[PDB]
Amino acid sequence: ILEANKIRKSYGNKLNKQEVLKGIDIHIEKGEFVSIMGASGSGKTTLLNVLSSIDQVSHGTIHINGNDMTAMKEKQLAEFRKQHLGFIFQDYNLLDTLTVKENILLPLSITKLSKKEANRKFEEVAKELGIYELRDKYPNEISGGQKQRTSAGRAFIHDPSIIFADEPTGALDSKSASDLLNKLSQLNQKRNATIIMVTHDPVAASYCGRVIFIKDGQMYTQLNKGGQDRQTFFQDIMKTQGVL
Amino acid sequence: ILEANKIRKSYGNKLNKQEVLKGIDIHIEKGEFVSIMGASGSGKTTLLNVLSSIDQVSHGTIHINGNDMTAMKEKQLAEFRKQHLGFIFQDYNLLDTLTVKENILLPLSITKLSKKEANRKFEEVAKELGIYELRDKYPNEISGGQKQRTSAGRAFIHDPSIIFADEPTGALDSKSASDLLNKLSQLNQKRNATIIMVTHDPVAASYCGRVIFIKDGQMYTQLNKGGQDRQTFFQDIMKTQGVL
Amino acid sequence: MNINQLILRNLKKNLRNYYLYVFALIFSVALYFAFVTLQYDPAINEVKASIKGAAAIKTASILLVAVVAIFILYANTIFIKRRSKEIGLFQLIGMTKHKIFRILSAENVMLYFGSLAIGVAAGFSISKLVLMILFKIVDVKADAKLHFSEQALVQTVIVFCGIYLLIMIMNYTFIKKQSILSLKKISFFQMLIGALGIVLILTGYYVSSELFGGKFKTINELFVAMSFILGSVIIGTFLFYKGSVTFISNIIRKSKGGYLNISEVLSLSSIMFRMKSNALLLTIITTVSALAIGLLSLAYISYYSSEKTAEQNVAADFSFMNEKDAKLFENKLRESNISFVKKATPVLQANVDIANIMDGTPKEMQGDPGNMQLAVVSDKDVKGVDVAAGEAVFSGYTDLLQKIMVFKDSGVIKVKSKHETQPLKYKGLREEFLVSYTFTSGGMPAVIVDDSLFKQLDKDKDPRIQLAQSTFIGVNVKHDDQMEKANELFQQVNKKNEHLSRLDTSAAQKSLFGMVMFIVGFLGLTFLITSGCILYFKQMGESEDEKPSYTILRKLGFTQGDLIKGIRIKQMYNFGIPLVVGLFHSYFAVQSGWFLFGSEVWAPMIMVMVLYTALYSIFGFLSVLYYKKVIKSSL
Amino acid sequence: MIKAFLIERRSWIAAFLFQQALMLFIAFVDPSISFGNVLYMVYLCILFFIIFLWFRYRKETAFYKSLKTWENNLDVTAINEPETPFEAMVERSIAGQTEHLKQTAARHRLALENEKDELMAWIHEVKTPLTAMHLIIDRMEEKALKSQLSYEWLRIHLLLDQQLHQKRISFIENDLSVEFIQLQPLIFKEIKDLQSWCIQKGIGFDIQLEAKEVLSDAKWLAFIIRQLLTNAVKYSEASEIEIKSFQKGEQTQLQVKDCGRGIDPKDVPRIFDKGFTSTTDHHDQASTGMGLYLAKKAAAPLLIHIDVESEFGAGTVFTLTFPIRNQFEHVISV
Amino acid sequence: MIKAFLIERRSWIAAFLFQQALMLFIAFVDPSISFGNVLYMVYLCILFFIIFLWFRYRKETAFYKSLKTWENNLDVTAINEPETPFEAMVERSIAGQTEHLKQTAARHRLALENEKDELMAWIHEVKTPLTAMHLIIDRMEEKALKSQLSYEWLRIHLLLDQQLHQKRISFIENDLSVEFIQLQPLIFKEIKDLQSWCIQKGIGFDIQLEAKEVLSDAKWLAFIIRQLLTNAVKYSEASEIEIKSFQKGEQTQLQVKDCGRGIDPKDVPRIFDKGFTSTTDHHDQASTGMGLYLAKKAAAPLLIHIDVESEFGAGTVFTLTFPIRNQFEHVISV
Ligand SMILES: CCCCCCCC/C=C\CCCCCCCC(=O)O[C@H](COC(=O)CCCCCCCCCCCCCCC)COP(=O)(O)OCCN
Ligand SMILES: CCCCCCCC/C=C\CCCCCCCC(=O)O[C@H](COC(=O)CCCCCCCCCCCCCCC)COP(=O)(O)OCCN
Ligand SMILES: CCCCCCCC/C=C\CCCCCCCC(=O)O
Ligand SMILES: CCCCCCCCCCCCCCCC(=O)O
Repeated sequence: ILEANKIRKSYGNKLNKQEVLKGIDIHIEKGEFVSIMGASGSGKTTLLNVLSSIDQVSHGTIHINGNDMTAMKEKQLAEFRKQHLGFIFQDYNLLDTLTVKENILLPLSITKLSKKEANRKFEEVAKELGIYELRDKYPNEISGGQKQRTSAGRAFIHDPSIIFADEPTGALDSKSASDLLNKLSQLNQKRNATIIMVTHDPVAASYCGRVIFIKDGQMYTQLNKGGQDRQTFFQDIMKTQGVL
Repeated sequence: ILEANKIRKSYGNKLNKQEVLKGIDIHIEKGEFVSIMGASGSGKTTLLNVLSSIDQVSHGTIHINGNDMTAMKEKQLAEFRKQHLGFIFQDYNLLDTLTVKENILLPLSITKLSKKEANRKFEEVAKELGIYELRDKYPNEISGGQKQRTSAGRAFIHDPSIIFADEPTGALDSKSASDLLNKLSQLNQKRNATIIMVTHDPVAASYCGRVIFIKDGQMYTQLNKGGQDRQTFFQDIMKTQGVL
Repeated sequence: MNINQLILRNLKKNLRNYYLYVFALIFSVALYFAFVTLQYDPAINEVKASIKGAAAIKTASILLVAVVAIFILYANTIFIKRRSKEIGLFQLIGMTKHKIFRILSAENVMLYFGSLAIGVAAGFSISKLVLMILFKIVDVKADAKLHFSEQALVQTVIVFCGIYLLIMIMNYTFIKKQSILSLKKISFFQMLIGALGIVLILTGYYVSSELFGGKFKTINELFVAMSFILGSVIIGTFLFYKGSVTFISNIIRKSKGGYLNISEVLSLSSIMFRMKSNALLLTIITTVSALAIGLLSLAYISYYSSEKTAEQNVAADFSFMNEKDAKLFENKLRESNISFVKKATPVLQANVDIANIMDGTPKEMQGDPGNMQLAVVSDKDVKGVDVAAGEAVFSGYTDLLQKIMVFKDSGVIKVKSKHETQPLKYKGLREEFLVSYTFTSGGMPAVIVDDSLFKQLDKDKDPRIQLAQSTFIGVNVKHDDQMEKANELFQQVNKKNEHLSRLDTSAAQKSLFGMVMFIVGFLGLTFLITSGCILYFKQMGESEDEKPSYTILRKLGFTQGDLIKGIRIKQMYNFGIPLVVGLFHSYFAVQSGWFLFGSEVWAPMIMVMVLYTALYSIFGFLSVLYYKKVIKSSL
Repeated sequence: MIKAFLIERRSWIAAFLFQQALMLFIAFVDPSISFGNVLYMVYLCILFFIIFLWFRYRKETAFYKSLKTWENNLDVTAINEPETPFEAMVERSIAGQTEHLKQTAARHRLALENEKDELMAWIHEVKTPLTAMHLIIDRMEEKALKSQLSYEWLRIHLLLDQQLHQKRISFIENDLSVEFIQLQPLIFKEIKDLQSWCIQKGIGFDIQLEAKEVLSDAKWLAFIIRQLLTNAVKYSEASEIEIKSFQKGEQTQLQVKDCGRGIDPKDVPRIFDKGFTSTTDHHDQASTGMGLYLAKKAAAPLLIHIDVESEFGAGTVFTLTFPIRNQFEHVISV
Repeated sequence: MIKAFLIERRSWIAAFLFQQALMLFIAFVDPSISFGNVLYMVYLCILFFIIFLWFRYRKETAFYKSLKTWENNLDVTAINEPETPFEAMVERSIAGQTEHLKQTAARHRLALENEKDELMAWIHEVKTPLTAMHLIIDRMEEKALKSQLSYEWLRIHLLLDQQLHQKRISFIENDLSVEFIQLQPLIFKEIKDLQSWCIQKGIGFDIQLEAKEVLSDAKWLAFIIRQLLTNAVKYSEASEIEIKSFQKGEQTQLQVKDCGRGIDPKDVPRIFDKGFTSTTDHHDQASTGMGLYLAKKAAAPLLIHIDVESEFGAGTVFTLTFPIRNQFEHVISV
């Protein structure tokens, strides 16, 4: 579903150039829960930015759903960004003058889906992340664990192609993180929707199927898991990290 | 540097009187990063008021750099705080009509020192923090993170001893907050200067070296870290806040 | 660094941001200069009417300076409050308070005095135009000249210096006391208070729609009604801003579910929450705009009907009381080469009773129903109707009477003679007057009786209430021609101003109401400008408080076009509510008592309201620009 | 685009209309100024303003339109001559950019031929010891070792000459000439050059020549002869290569025929492609495959039609259709 | 810039001033209109027009001032955001030109990379027949001709190895590796590579290794020592080379002392320059001279300092000053 071919990007201030991509090439098929991790000073966050449309590419080719966007006009590029490509941010990005239902129905208001269809779709989404009991609650009354699930429920409402999650489980305890990832993985299982996630918590990355170890703009192979127990893959990624 | 002994804040407005402060003892030394975090309604801002001499102190014996602050008039206290302390606010205070360099150099433009060494100090501080390319710009074409970094650098230029600081992360997103905390922790090692943050989110205080918990006053229950990994320590901080 | 360049950069930044403040200062200084110059201009003595002439211009000046002073004081107390951060920072750096006062008060004495110097120099250019505008309305033929009138220069310098002293005193207190170095569900109460506003607004309207009706018919039972209506409507407005906006908006929000557009999230997230914070301001704006529109509309309505009421108060082009004066005027006209159609008609005055014909209430007496004074004329004199015995026909319309005195169809009319009473019946009501108002008392019509009964009425001659002159000698004129020589002949005929002319009773009313309408129009313009500036200066803070919201909304893909498209409707709602409430107040103020003034409405009132709205919408149009400038820089 | 011009000057038309309104108002108020005359003057001035507006638009919207035509058009000089000082700035900016781009292109190409010339110098430096290698090879006695060394010498020597020709074809356009050639001595010398090849592999030759004169450049068709001969030689083994050169019509045809494996019919159209190599036998992988592509590249300017008639399992027949002699009159005349 | 604005809008500032003059002429002869009462209209209109021009000038002459300030030096984004249609057309033109220039630069870079890759393919394709050459050669029994072909093969090998070292030093920067190496196997391999040539020149080797470990890269230091040894040997004839390596303090020091002609003291500091050729002996023309330049440019990442103490007519003492091991702590750890 994703096709990248030697995409270039150099961070510079018009006088000194600091290259950070060094020959990447990634292929993704539909319905895989891929994870990207490795180091701290590497360009994995810049990788996640450049795979989406937020950052313009120096030299390369990007094919999403067959369509091409490397040579694409700005207005239609923003359009394409709007009708696909759900996002999950590090920060909540909730509006405090709207309730939960209003917050996760706001982006759907442009497409003009009447009332019955939009209300039914909100019920269908919010019954499955366990927030249907908070239909009329302002954000500043509920715990920090539930607001991330609200943001995810907002991102999974118009059924896009790719979900570009950026470290969701960053400020949570064990219970909230475990619940959020269990719900996210079940949601991925039920509906065919690829999820691309950049994470640092190895237990969080344990739920994934394919792991890409970006190391200074290099592939450095990629684990593939398979049909094994969660703890076996967890210890495998432990020893792989210990290698680094 | 601060040896607090029975810190009490006077109250008694109209008829109702609340014992927000009932005697608090704090023992710190140079080269620390001690931080205090409590709950809403505990008067943490009142802790800033009693410790930073923003308002009139009521009770408590505190000595600053071996000097007691209860044995001088208002003007002497004012000169002492202006020549011996430093502050960072939650909302950055930058005059729109000036430049970044002039903003950072304004506090030193009243004592009438030589221009050369002042320029040297600004060069050093800007090079260390990382805004030196933004030397001849106005604060209306740089993002919030750069403005908060400028405000942080303003309090590091007049050679202070203790950097009091409110929560320098309330109005910032995740990346900028992480970058600012990283830079402050890095700068704490280069020169000896005690920072006593007063935050509300455990993420900011997880970078510290000591945590002090208060719920209505004398409660202590302080943590120590010692040899943690900043992740187990973060989970321990937040779980201890939750159980309390 | 050096202080001076900091001061100068601050002054440029202020001058760019507040340009409506400077425009209002220049406009106000210009108008004060113009009125004080026009007060001392000797040609102001040509305006002849009951009002003293140049004693109304002084009242206009006194009233104008109060509005200007209030606007200035309030604007500066808004301005200072937005510099609390900078005061706190300068106090924290170490520099004292008598060093901050000399920074933030040495860049207003430049802006204020520069605009004051521009205002005097641009008030010398407009005075002749103002004077000619005045002369055109009152219809005088004179010459306007361009002169400086160095009294108005002094009288402006002194006034605006005093107001500036007051501003400095008000700033010092805020700087001194701010030395601290300090860097949602509706309830039951806000439901009762919300309904009480709507209930109290309409009670005033309903009591107003009766007023001069079947009740309150007493000289001392009227002030109570007026006080009740004013108090009710004002209190209803104030409580309508503090609670009835929240009520309606809350209903509208919690009747849509959660499916909101961007227009509604931009509108209803601020109209519910910040409109209530300004309730002692929008109240004043709405009520005072209502006063301006209503007073101007009434003054204008009393201006067209001057010619009609002058033609009605005197039936003929000249009305005469003495035979010798009439004969000498006719002798003068004889060599005037003007043929005058003289007619005469005796008048008999008696009393009757038509209390049966009243369809209203017995409280509408206006005197004794059986002993009220009327004027009786013969049928041979009237050349338009030929009544018979036992029939009476009323003459004239007198629009005031139709709204107070209600007349039914034919009944029985009793004539109270000395020893007899011949019953008659009411046939119909005419519309053309026959007798000047001196004979027919206030506005009582004239009856028509048969000549046969006239031969008995003139034989009776009840000598109890008869007037001094029971004759209507009144001279007419030839076709429409040069009548000014005839008029001046008339004024040289009479030296005791005891003779009435059609051309002179239609000039005093025109002059008086033209002067009133001129003054009221200029004060209304000044208030419009100042109110627009004040309402503009608060949207600035409202916009800067929603800067974070724009940033968050722009990470979800929304582009600047949609944000500005929502801001347009938000500004429409923010600027249209006070105007609509004011327009409703003004319409219900004009319609209650227009008949007391003239006989024409909906011609003047529509154009007055259109002018007000068209000149008021500019300030609403000018705020979307500031919202755009804020939106762009919140990436 | 009239809408664009009108939205350009929407601030001057408003000023003119405000002037008209003020001039009428101050005339209506006065009792000395007659209203009718001023009204008539306004009527006759609003009519002339329309004509002025039309003329100004027609003159004014041309320079920007021309450059907007140029923004994607092939020609570059389509921009008009600026007249007003607000067009000199735009012209100067665009002139600066269009000079800078050409400077950059010139510098890049210059560096290119610089590195190519360095490569050629190194290549000739490499050539000289191989002439030394030939003198040493010619100074040997043992038959088998000398034969093997000569075989390998021929392999590396044909490879280096192939590289020489494929870098000279980069500027072939600057090295064009026409000369008369004798074919039999050159053919005999080339056959004697490959003596070790035929001694080791036992390849025979049948000579049947009817045409002797051709009209083209010496070196270029000479290397064409080498490349075709080497192709046939490497694609044949232990076969009598029957060379047939006859004047078929007015065009000389160097029809070479061999009794070797030939070329597969599916790959016959693809022999002239760039980098094409035969996959039937593993011995053809050592061949670069550039020879046929460069031969096709250098044959088109010389009007030599390479008619290929290759049969798999029997041999490959290359028909070198030389250009007509009369067709060179235009080239010689010009 | 006031002059530019007053000359650009030449006709609009006269299309207004014609009307005041027309009114002041029609109000001079017609008796129904006065003069001192039309001077007022003229005065008010002039005031409005003057203020309108002042407020128009600043808003109109801003984009072009920005364009002039940017020019073509730097800050390509310095131009202000367009507001009017004509500015939008200019902005589209500028953006199109810049985009086209970027495309041309990228295509030039890709073409250069393709050329370098093709050169890589060719050099490998000519390296392999050299291995075939070696395997075929290593079978004879003669001595003099064997040695002859041997060292000419060796010089071909060294020139090809030089071109390979050039291509790899084109991107050496991304192939750093620091670890302990044993100098004795490297020296033995270098001597073995020169066994036949040293025997021909009759120069022995005296190896004394007091130091054991060095901390640098293998291949670049190996080739540097290789070319230094070749230069030293070709500076000598039938002389014994004194190779002494001793651990002077904390650093390894390799001294190669020879008894040949040496280097002139004036030319001792100038041996590392570009394109140095010795005209004293005609046999020195075979030396490329670029090997020393590439060795000295590749010594900077290796931090190895080359010390030379050569006297003409006495010999050359090539000394290598290996950096201290402690100096590599800031490199290996970071
Ligand atoms: C009775 C006598 C009546 C006379 C009335 C005439 C008074 C009107 C005159 C002058 C207004 C004085 C205050 C405005 C001048 C200050 C504005 C200024 O200088 O700011 C400059 C820009 O000015 C502006 O932004 C405002 C542009 C409009 C000018 C003011 C318009 C005046 C009339 C509009 C008011 C409408 C209300 C009318 C209601 C009836 C600098 O801004 P910049 O963003 O830095 O751009 C720089 C260009 N590269
Ligand atoms: C609250 C509403 C705010 C509106 C403010 C608009 C201007 C306020 C000023 C003056 C009020 C004028 C009264 C309204 C209309 C009066 C109607 C009237 O007088 O009738 C006729 C109208 O003629 C006039 O009086 C001219 C009235 C023009 C009023 C001035 C309008 C613009 C005022 C702006 C001047 C000051 C600002 C200076 C800035 C450049 C006169 O009699 P006639 O039927 O033409 O016959 C004469 C001989 N044949
Ligand atoms: C009450 C009358 C108001 C008009 C006053 C006339 C005096 C001239 C005032 C200045 C005009 C300045 C407007 C120029 C800004 C841009 C013009 C536009 O966009 O239309
Ligand atoms: C009676 C005539 C009324 C005329 C009303 C319009 C006056 C001109 C309005 C334009 C001036 C302000 C627009 C630009 C301001 C800005 O962008 O800063």
